[PDB]
Amino acid sequence: FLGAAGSTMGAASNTLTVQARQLLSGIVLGVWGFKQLQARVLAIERYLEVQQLLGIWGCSGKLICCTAVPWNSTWSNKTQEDIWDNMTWMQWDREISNYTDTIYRLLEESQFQQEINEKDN
Amino acid sequence: FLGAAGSTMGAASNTLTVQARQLLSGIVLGVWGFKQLQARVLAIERYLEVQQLLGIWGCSGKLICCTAVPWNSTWSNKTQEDIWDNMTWMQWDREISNYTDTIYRLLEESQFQQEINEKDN
Amino acid sequence: FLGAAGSTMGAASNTLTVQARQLLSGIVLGVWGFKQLQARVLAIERYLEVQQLLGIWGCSGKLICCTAVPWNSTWSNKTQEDIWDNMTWMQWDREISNYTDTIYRLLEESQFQQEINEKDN
Amino acid sequence: NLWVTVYYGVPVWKEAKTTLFCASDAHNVWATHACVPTDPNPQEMVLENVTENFNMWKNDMVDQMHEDIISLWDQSLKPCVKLTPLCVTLNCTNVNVTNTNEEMKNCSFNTTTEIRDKKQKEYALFYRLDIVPLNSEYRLINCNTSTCTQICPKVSFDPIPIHYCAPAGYAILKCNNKTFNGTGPCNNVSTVQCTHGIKPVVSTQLLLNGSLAEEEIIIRSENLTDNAKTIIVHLNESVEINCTRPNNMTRKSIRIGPGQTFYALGDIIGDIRQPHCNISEAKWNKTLQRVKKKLKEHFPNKTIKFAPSSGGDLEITTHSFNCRGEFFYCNTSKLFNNSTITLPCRIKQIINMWQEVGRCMYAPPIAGNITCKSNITGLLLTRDGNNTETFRPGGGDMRDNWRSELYKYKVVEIKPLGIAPTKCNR
Amino acid sequence: NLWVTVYYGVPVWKEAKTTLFCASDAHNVWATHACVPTDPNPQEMVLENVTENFNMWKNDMVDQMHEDIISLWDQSLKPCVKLTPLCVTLNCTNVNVTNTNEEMKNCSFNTTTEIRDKKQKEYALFYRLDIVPLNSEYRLINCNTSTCTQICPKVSFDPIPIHYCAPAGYAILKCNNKTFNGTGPCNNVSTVQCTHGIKPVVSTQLLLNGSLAEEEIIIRSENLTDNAKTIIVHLNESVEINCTRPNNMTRKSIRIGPGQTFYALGDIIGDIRQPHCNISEAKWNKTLQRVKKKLKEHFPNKTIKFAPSSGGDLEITTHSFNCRGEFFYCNTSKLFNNSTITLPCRIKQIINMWQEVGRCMYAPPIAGNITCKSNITGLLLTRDGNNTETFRPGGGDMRDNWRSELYKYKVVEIKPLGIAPTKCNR
Amino acid sequence: NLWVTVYYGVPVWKEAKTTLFCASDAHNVWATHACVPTDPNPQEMVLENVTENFNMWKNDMVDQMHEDIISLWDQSLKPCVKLTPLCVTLNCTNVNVTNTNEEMKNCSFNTTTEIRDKKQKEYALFYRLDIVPLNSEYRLINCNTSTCTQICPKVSFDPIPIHYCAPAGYAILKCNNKTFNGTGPCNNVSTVQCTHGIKPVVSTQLLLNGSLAEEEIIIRSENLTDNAKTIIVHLNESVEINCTRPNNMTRKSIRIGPGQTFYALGDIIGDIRQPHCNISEAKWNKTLQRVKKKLKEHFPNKTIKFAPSSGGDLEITTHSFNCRGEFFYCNTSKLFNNSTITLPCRIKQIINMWQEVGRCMYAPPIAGNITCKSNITGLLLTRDGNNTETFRPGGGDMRDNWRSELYKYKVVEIKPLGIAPTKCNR
Ligand SMILES: *[C@@H]1O[C@H](CO[C@@H]2O[C@H](CO)[C@@H](O)[C@H](O)[C@H]2NC(C)=O)[C@@H](O)[C@H](O)[C@H]1NC(C)=O
Ligand SMILES: *[C@@H]1O[C@H](CO[C@@H]2O[C@H](CO)[C@@H](O)[C@H](O)[C@H]2NC(C)=O)[C@@H](O)[C@H](O)[C@H]1NC(C)=O
Ligand SMILES: *[C@@H]1O[C@H](CO[C@@H]2O[C@H](CO)[C@@H](O)[C@H](O)[C@H]2NC(C)=O)[C@@H](O)[C@H](O)[C@H]1NC(C)=O
Ligand SMILES: *[C@@H]1O[C@H](CO)[C@@H](O)[C@H](O)[C@H]1NC(C)=O
Ligand SMILES: *[C@@H]1O[C@H](CO)[C@@H](O)[C@H](O)[C@H]1NC(C)=O
Ligand SMILES: *[C@@H]1O[C@H](CO)[C@@H](O)[C@H](O)[C@H]1NC(C)=O
Ligand SMILES: *[C@@H]1O[C@H](CO)[C@@H](O)[C@H](O)[C@H]1NC(C)=O
Ligand SMILES: *[C@@H]1O[C@H](CO)[C@@H](O)[C@H](O)[C@H]1NC(C)=O
Ligand SMILES: *[C@@H]1O[C@H](CO)[C@@H](O)[C@H](O)[C@H]1NC(C)=O
Ligand SMILES: *[C@@H]1O[C@H](CO)[C@@H](O)[C@H](O)[C@H]1NC(C)=O
Ligand SMILES: *[C@@H]1O[C@H](CO)[C@@H](O)[C@H](O)[C@H]1NC(C)=O
Ligand SMILES: *[C@@H]1O[C@H](CO)[C@@H](O)[C@H](O)[C@H]1NC(C)=O
Ligand SMILES: *[C@@H]1O[C@H](CO)[C@@H](O)[C@H](O)[C@H]1NC(C)=O
Ligand SMILES: *[C@@H]1O[C@H](CO)[C@@H](O)[C@H](O)[C@H]1NC(C)=O
Ligand SMILES: *[C@@H]1O[C@H](CO)[C@@H](O)[C@H](O)[C@H]1NC(C)=O
Repeated sequence: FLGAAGSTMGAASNTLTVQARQLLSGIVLGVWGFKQLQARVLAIERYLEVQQLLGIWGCSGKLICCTAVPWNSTWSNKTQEDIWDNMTWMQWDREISNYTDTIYRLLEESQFQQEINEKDN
Repeated sequence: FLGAAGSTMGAASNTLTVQARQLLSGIVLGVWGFKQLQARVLAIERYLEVQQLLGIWGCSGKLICCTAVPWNSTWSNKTQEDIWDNMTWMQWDREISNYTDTIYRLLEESQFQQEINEKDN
Repeated sequence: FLGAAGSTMGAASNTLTVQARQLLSGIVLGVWGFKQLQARVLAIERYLEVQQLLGIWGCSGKLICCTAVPWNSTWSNKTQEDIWDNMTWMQWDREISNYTDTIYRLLEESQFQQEINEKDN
Repeated sequence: NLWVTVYYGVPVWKEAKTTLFCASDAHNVWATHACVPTDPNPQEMVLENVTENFNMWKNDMVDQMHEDIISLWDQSLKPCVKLTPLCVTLNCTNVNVTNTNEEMKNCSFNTTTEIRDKKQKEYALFYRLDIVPLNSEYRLINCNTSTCTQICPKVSFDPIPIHYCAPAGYAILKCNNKTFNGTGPCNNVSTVQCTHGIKPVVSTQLLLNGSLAEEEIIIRSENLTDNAKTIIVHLNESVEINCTRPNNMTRKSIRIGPGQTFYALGDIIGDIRQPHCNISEAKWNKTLQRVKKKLKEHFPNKTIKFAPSSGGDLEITTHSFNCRGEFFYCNTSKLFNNSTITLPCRIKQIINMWQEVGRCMYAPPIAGNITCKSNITGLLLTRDGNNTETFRPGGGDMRDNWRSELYKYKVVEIKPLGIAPTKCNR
Repeated sequence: NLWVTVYYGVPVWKEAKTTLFCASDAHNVWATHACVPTDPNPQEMVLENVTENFNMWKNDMVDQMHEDIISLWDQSLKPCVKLTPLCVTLNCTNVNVTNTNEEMKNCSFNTTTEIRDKKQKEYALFYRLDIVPLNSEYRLINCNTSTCTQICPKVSFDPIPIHYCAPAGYAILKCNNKTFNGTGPCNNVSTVQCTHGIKPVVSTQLLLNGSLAEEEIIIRSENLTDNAKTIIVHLNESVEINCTRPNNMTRKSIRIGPGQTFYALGDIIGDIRQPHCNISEAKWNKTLQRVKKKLKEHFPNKTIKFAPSSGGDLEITTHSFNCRGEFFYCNTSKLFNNSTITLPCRIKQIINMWQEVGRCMYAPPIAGNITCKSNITGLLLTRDGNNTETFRPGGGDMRDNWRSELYKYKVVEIKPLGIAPTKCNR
Repeated sequence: NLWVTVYYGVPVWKEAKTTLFCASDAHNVWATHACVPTDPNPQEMVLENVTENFNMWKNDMVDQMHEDIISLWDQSLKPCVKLTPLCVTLNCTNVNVTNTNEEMKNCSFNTTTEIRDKKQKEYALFYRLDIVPLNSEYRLINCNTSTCTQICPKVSFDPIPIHYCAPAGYAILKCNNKTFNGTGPCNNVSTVQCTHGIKPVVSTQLLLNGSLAEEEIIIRSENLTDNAKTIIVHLNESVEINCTRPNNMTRKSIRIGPGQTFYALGDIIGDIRQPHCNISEAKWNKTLQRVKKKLKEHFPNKTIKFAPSSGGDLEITTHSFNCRGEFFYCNTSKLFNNSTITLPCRIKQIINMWQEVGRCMYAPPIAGNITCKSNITGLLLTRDGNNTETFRPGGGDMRDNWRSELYKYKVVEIKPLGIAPTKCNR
């Protein structure tokens, strides 16, 4: 994990497998037992929270995903080629960090609209 | 969660997203630490049991599901419109409560038959 | 679980549902509470490790799976009909056990190639 | 034809008996610094067109909270200074008096402090409720069955409210019907994650700082025909109570064990008065008239009389409560037979509270001039046994004190997997 | 061409050393109220056409169960009354006698009970196996290395069976071959979730209330050539043993430590007899003949002799066992050299059982007239060193007692992910 | 048009404050047998073209490690022999002397060992730093505020390195810039799972067996303008230090409590010398010149002087450190004003280390002839208050000792869910 973090957005988009893989393990009695027990409960809770966030969107079980919602320009007006070949994921998040919550709400309600459209059967 | 529970079966069939959503969170050192640790282990065990039950049928990862098995009349002979437009979920379960286990066994074996039919490849 | 273990590979290939089913339950305060708590944490960690291994391959949520990679002869040159009708799964593993790690690496990298081939969109 | 179909998350809730976790708002005994902060965000969800059965005085939450507050008190009390060395014979005598108040004694003993060395005389005062004579000669009352540890002054046991939440998959349904009498069905039920208010106030015969009822006065009791089962009564309006200990007392920090400091009464500076509670007699008379009217509503026009306790212990026959550091016991025989009513209250130090075999506690004195202003909001009544019904204040079981607040809460687990028919094939 | 394929749940089981959790059927020391209830539902699954290697006396489950029963005993024994004040000099003398039985002494001491006050004389009886003389003058035997806490009478340490289960992903394979001698391969193996029977009965040289063997008699031993490794022998048929302590003794509830109560022998009402075990001499002779025949089957027609223990401690040289509250030690030299055979048995009180440095226990007396009827089902034999083999009862390591029941259980983890070739493309 | 898209596992790392778990390489106080084995496999991952802000002396890991080593020491020290009986008056006198060395006393007391029986005289030696006179007559220094338990000799408190790892979803970023001064941005940052080296060595004013710096010497300090904040200085090259206690002392195993053994100095066989440290004066002079040059680099050509401690306690004014079983305190006034430099060092026994209220420890003596060879690699400097700056060794806060090793580690949680636009429809 934390591999091409220094590379561009597009370059990072190709090497995301390692972060997905190394999430349930490492890089491969109150003395210490409770410490590792709490650690390994926290690990699975983090993994399951990621799974839940992927599930309530239309990406349950997919490394790559696409949605139906196109975002408004106010969040960012940067050009695509500049976006995917000049900066990294962190500064992109920092630019968006003020808007992450809004998109997740937009994501989840978009799924509800999509499922109900597909629920007509 | 527990939304249209007062509304009809059909009305409840449209507002089932909130119960599915709020299942890994709330409505948004033996002092208390062990208490919340045991609570949050119970939470994930409940969530994983639901996931297992959904997986061993043909509904792994779907809020809406359909099966191939049509149930016998003996469990209920009520008309569809009366079921879905006059009645809630609870005492409907109470009516089926005596037969809940049988359908689960019927569900899982019907699932196995569908795989082995699709496993011919 | 551990059912047709004595039967042939082909016979065992038909009765694998019970092992998949009975993995989150049984066959159906330091006195003992910590003992069962540690046991039921180990159970879910084992189940989640199996889920992760299935997910990072092209078999997320499938009891039966096929892959694109054909293996080399060096691991085994036994005939198919002999393989699937004469021995059991354990001696097969013991024959392959020296190669299990290599195939998993081959499995995961083959999976990545298939995604990037399907990621061209 | 129709086919069965599986829906994930239909609204069905099963029964109770799971585990709840604490939550405290923005030190003390029930560790506030050990619960997750409450996101206050008061949020509920009214369930229109529902009905369900509550069975208040059998609830799980009451038992969990009581068994848990015991595990908090008896775990914060674990590391404090014990008392076994302080049980020698006590050579005491009377204190100086000026007006008719016996009650306090100027005891003296020999304390082991540096081991196999000179032992101080170290006089100290003690109430004549913490002393038994082994016939001049006296001893601590609780040095015959159990040795107990003084509650360290650095921590304070005044109550601040606790919020009992539920983990995922568990919701606490709350009945908002005004006229609800604890058991039976009720409409207009909401769902909650974290309970409201509920301050762990320990009292007897007078619920203090409790949650008011609404509209009218309600009566709660297992079986009105049965006699041994307790009776709880809420109050339409709180009755103000103002209870004072008007003395200025000195705190002798004395040694006993290396790193074992024991705090005893030093001296009383000023006049020797009596501790005494105050109640508005007109307000109490109006409240008593209203409550007896409500109870006669529950009986066939039967005359009802009130009488004090019969023969219990000092923890039962008196309005035992916890003020700012001290433990008061008030003989409430005056209430139950512009002008205030005064209750004479005796203060105790080594108490056996919750009535455990193996537990007591030494309450270090507060430095004088303590007052407690609170609201009487509950009455704990029982009747015993012609054509008349007699009601007496009665405690014993502490659980009822928690039952008066959690009367509108039940815990239910969610059953998200539902099955139903429709026209769907695969 | 063929392609590899992944199957979820093929029957492959890996090795051992995981954690097991208790399960008790419908108080005592090994807390029954602390294990999950067993769904009895006897369910197994025979695995036809399999074979695997068992290595009994290296198993994990034996070590886990022993290390766990230690953590149960030494955790239930945590809150009981200690014994440090009761170690003063004891001025004792002999008890009244009528017939030839020394063995019991009428000791007297000075007990600290109210601290810095008058101390009672408080006579009490003590066996001349709990006493060492520091040369008239005596002391408790275990007040030189370790202080121990009397096992509180409210709890009872009689054994009821425990069921050791396995968590998910772990199955305990059980070998059902009748003639299985602990180690090696065996056919007709079933799989289980929760183990059968296994009562934690602590004994020595005579397994009591144990599981019978089947068909013939089996011999289990690490290496028959080695001498230091123990030997276990099951029994074709149980040999009934009936052991009685025929006295009526009084229990003096005495104080010592405020809130602490110590229970000592008060007096013996009636005749002074000896505690003695009973065995059917004809049945034992037949059993001994059969077992020595079985062992001569294992040796080249070698004459075999039995001899008692050589020089061990009273916990080893004698059939040490636990009756209904008391601890018996029987000199079994009679068995090993219509008519019954009698064993003289001495009863001990402060015992160092499991042979720990830092542990003993005081067993409060039972109120007289105690009997224990049980079945001898196991023999713990060892040999030492011409053309003869001599076998002696021998204990020391307590683990062997658990090994006699769990000889047919191993724990295995499941490997559900299997890989195999077939004609399947994507 | 473009559409938002969700990628699982983009490289974004959030902030800190999670929990870390131990890992030990191939007994002692910080239980090595209680951490998971480290798969050594030195593996990192350099992050090219990145930059981030480190804020060393506010880090989480330092606080977690210190609060955890306290919970290890004060939990391994839980079951050891206490000391309350050994606090009687001590009738002492001087020891025999031959050369000018007071310092050790031949104390004598009365120890309770068999309770209400004869008490031995049981002479024992004690340093005149473990003794306070209650004016011939003396007592243990720490029998006025806290009673402490001797660290049992079977365990050894010499440091072996610990490896602090991170659980899943958490990575410790490590800055590999050579000239890094603790705070600010730095390039060439790698990611790690388990930290390197870091031996928990407790010291003062002289970091011992610590990690060397690289290239030049670095200065770390909260605010160079502030005076109360500590100052840490790494060393370009280690300065060898060789400290010896040249006596042969006897260990009296004495009884105190049934199963309570206390170990006191028995006698000194041979000559009575002084404990002392040795440093290469030429090497130290060169090191001091280089470090003061580095600090004058940080100031506008200001003359800098060194002075010893002002008025602190013996734990602060002296190079307090832990040798092979003993606790040394060295007056380092010589260093700071082919020929070696000698430091006179006094050895203490009952120490209050980490400066807790309620904690001390008795260090049982080692059987003579102890030496410690180590490397000075750090200087803990502070300045107080004309046109001159004066630096003094200064400790007090123990956390700084851990801060000198973990200066290049931060913990970050991974945010695998990323969102970004592309031409993708559904
Ligand atoms: C007891 O009752 C008060 C009543 O509430 C107060 O009412 C007065 C006027 O009736 C109003 O001026 C105050 O703002 C109200 N709130 C107060 C005083 O906090 C309750 O609020 C409390 O439960 C009790 N008052 C106490 C303990 O002082
Ligand atoms: C010791 O052996 C008995 C044998 O089982 C009993 O056998 C008799 C006849 O042989 C039969 O009548 C009883 O019902 C059987 N069961 C009993 C007595 O429980 C075992 O059952 C026990 O392990 C032992 N008997 C004891 C301890 O009384
Ligand atoms: C203090 O410094 C040594 C330096 O490393 C040693 O260097 C010498 C030559 O300079 C070389 O011969 C040794 O192999 C090196 N390693 C040793 C001695 O272990 C550090 O290694 C240690 O931190 C210190 N040496 C001690 C404590 O003996
Ligand atoms: C107790 O106090 C009385 C007061 O008269 C005094 O005479 C006596 O000596 C004191 N001590 C004892 C042991 O009585
Ligand atoms: C306590 O110590 C005093 C010392 O004067 C002694 O006289 C007294 O008897 C001791 N105990 C009593 C009786 O209080
Ligand atoms: C409750 O108080 C209100 C306040 O005015 C009063 O009108 C009503 O009668 C009271 N009811 C009872 C039952 O006390
Ligand atoms: C209680 O009431 C009495 C009335 O006589 C008054 O004198 C006293 O001060 C009151 N106590 C208080 C207000 O604490
Ligand atoms: C012990 O018992 C004997 C019995 O003769 C008695 O004489 C003696 O006084 C008792 N106490 C002592 C200290 O010996
Ligand atoms: C125990 O107390 C008695 C009191 O009569 C005393 O005579 C005896 O010496 C004390 N200790 C002994 C020796 O038993
Ligand atoms: C076991 O007991 C049966 C019962 O009759 C007997 O036939 C058989 O010979 C015995 N075998 C051994 C080895 O004791
Ligand atoms: C043991 O056997 C003997 C035989 O003489 C008998 O007298 C005695 O009562 C027996 N004990 C019992 C049955 O407890
Ligand atoms: C202490 O040691 C001195 C040494 O002269 C001796 O005289 C004295 O008796 C001892 N004990 C006391 C109580 O002083
Ligand atoms: C300790 O015991 C001795 C016994 O000789 C006694 O003389 C002494 O006074 C006691 N305490 C002192 C003063 O050391
Ligand atoms: C560090 O040591 C090297 C070794 O030769 C030396 O060249 C350099 O000047 C030193 N720098 C400092 C700042 O001590
Ligand atoms: C310390 O240095 C002095 C120099 O005079 C030397 O005599 C002594 O032996 C040294 N101590 C050691 C090497 O432990």
